[PDB]
Amino acid sequence: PYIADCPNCGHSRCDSPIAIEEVRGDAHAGVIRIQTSAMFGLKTDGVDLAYMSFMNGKTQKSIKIDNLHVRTSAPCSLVSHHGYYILAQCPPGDTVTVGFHDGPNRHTCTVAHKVEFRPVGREKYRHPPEHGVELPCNRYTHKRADQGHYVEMHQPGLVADHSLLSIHSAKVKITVPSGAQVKYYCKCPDVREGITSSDHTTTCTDVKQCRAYLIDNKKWVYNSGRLPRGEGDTFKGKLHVPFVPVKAKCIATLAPEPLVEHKHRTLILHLHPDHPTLLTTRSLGSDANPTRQWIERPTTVNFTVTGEGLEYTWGNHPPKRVWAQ
Amino acid sequence: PYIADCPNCGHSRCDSPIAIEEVRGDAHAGVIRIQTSAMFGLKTDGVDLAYMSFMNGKTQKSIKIDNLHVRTSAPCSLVSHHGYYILAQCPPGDTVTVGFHDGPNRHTCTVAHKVEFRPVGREKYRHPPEHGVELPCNRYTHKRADQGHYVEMHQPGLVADHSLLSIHSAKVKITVPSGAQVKYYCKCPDVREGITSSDHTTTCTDVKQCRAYLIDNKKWVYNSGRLPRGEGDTFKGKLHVPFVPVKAKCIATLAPEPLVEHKHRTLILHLHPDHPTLLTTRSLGSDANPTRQWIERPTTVNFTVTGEGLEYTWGNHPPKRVWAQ
Amino acid sequence: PYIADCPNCGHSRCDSPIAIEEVRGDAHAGVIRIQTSAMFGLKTDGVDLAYMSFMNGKTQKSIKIDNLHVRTSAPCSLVSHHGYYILAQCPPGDTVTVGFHDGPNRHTCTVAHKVEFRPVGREKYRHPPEHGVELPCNRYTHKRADQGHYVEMHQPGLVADHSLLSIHSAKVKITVPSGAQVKYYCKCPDVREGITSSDHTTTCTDVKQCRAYLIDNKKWVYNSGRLPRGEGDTFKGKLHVPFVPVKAKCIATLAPEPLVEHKHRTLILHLHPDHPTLLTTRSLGSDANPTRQWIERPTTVNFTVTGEGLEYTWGNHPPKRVWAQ
Amino acid sequence: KAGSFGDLQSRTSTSNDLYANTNLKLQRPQAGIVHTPFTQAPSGFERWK
Repeated sequence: PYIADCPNCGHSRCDSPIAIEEVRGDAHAGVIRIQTSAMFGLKTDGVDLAYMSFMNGKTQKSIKIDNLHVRTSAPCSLVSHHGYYILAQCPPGDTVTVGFHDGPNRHTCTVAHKVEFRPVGREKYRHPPEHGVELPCNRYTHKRADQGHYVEMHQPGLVADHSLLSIHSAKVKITVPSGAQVKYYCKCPDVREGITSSDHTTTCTDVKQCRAYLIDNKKWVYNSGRLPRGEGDTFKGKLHVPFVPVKAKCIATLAPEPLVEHKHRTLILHLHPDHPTLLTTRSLGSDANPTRQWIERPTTVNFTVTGEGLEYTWGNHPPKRVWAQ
Repeated sequence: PYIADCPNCGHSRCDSPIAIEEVRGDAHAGVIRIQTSAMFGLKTDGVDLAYMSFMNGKTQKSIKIDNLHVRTSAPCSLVSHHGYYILAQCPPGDTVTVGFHDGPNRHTCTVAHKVEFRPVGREKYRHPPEHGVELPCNRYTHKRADQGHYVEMHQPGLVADHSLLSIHSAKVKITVPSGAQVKYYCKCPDVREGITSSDHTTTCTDVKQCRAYLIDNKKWVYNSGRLPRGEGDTFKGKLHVPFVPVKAKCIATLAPEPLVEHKHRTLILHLHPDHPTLLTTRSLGSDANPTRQWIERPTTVNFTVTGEGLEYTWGNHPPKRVWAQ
Repeated sequence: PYIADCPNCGHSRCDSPIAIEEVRGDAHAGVIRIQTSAMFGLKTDGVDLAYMSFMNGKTQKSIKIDNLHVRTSAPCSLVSHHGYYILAQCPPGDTVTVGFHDGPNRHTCTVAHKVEFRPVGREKYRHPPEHGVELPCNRYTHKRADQGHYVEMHQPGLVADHSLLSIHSAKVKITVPSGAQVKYYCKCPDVREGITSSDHTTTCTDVKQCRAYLIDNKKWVYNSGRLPRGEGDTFKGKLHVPFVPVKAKCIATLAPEPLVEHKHRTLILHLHPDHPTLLTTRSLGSDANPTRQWIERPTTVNFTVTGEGLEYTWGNHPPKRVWAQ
Repeated sequence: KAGSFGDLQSRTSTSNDLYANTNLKLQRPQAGIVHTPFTQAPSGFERWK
């Protein structure tokens, strides 16, 4: 579970494990795929997707997911998590605002991202309905058995941990997690690399002038922009994405039927939608003479139909056609 | 407590007991009257409106209301429940989104419905204030002692319950709730009606080709569109509605006073509202020459007042009048 | 912790201790400074800002802050509390809606107030981002060590408490909190001032025709409009405000860079913002010929640049300049 | 003029005296409840921004 710098972490820029990168309000189904720097899913070892492992300290905390909250302008709905990554059904929102509850603390993370949800169709809803026609939307999956893409996930760079740099009663005293690789020296001249167990520091004294580092590359990370490079190498760790964008047919929009009214080679149409509906036509002469107008306000319109025919498209309701001799 | 098919029940179309029908964002007071298919109120038997009976299984669960949530674009405020029906003060919202918390599960239900709250008045607020004039809004009651209308509530049709169709070690085995009427046969030829205690099935074997039905018409239901008809009869069960729309005087709107400025037979009016305010006038000559314009942006306007008089309507603030000789 | 009359206290006008006055959505940083009539902060006596003292009864209740909720159109984020006063990061909202949870009851308070958050800059965002330039916004502090202003806070007037007016088995019986000053008489003729311990009432009998008053001016209050005057005097109690508006440099806005395109003494500019951006220019001739237009929709624009130069202001992005010979 | 720019007009920040044409008009509180209807133009400093 990677940890990075959340931008407006409740107060201001903290370093949250759930630091939000790559917000994708690019689908249609009310859904956003998000990456936390935290890797929830199974535990550290082997069990139960519905548990929760973020970083506390240098360490993980692979425990229950109890009170996740993604949210935006309104509280979102989770869809599924896998890896670093969560899918959640959100409404539109100027921002994105994520957070669980460990239990002692709220411990959330928030971010800017322009979000919208147009459904696919000539109706510009704000939200998916219960009914209407199905038609080919873009949307992310529920599932994990997924390989359609993979993002590079090589090592972490080092990280700071000044909990290490204690004092040896006059000298600044570094320690190690588990024998991990601590990269160490101070502004003064003393040990210059640091690949060690718990060292002391002969020369410097102040904690604030030393290299508290953790080369702990036993587990790779996501290659966040808010990661410091592991300077050594491009280690392996090519790793999939679960939530591929797929060609789901969203349960989708439909605009109320029109009121057809006859006139001489002319369609008066008293019209009354639910939401802004893009109407358009095609006078089937080799003179096309089409028309487009989003209609949200109910409006009686007109169409000079010709002899050979016109067609009529009340939103994603199917196209009509008309003989006006 | 009826159970029907919620349309976007967290994931997708579940069958929630709180399946939302008949959303009514038709009043003014920030209020919506809703019908769940669930009948909260008293328990199964006799006590305490503030308890909570939905259907779990074929069975009720008449327990506490602890964590109801109606919500929309924002979380609503409950007003009162009675029967199948709840009143709740909501803001505007493209949708309506309802849900309690049983305790082990969220178990919510959500729906599309165009909601708005215009207050009555020439001010187009988004929300009721603390002050302003009172005037005759439309609104639903708090109370239950109500008979002003009644909706038909006859029986339920059957329902599926394949928990019944167990296996008699080689044959598919139906049982009964309490001696209820189970309507049974399979694709093969065996018992053809089913009005029985726990039967077996001589002929068919597969659970997936049999009639797991529950004619359990000891308690009527609401006549939801998401109900299957009880084919036998229009049984009795005419049943009231609590939340009648009544002629409450909402605590209501008021727009800031105008800045009256004199000119020669002309009212300059530097004007500065809180919200979009429909201003309008009536030049009291037999030439009416009225004007209408919603004003939300502060605007210095003008009015060619005549000799005999004009009147002036700063929102639902009372109408003024003016001698311009 | 003062108690006043909340306007739409869940149901309607209650008397909440957290009665909201002086909403100030006048800064830029997503923040509002609010005054509850309740004085949270330290306890009654001496400890821990993060505890919670409102009025229950005539009495305080100095306990934990556990589940505060300020909110608007969305749930806000607390920033800090001090005294009667809380700072909280909110989004825009037609209203303001505040409330904690004592534990047995929700016990909230809500109010009307027009809120917005323009960030300082020619970009009209709806929300502060993670990045962009810093520039001089107006904003309130986190802190308490604050004297930049002080509001008058003299005594409370009396308050009603008909829990006092019990019955002495035939006569209406007043009591006292702790020897506090109870101001008493009834419509009938009996004791006419009331500065006493627990009195009886010789003359009247009905609780509903007597003066249940509490002159309990051992602790001053905020001078809310929803306070009854302490008729005696302007007692002392000049008391600071914590949350002064200060000249913080908000982490602030930035609009995506323009696409500069050359023409003959003419800047075509295909342009594509994130949010509505006020663009403007100054043809540096003594003929200024400036232009202003908020741009939210991407637009290819044009500028007849002169010989001597023009300047160009893509939002709060710094001003550009151009030689068009 | 109230609503227009300079509804509040203080010589300086310290100056306790000022000119406040805000058209502040109090109205009676409603239905026997304690509060203070203050009906007022939001400032000509609110607009002007």
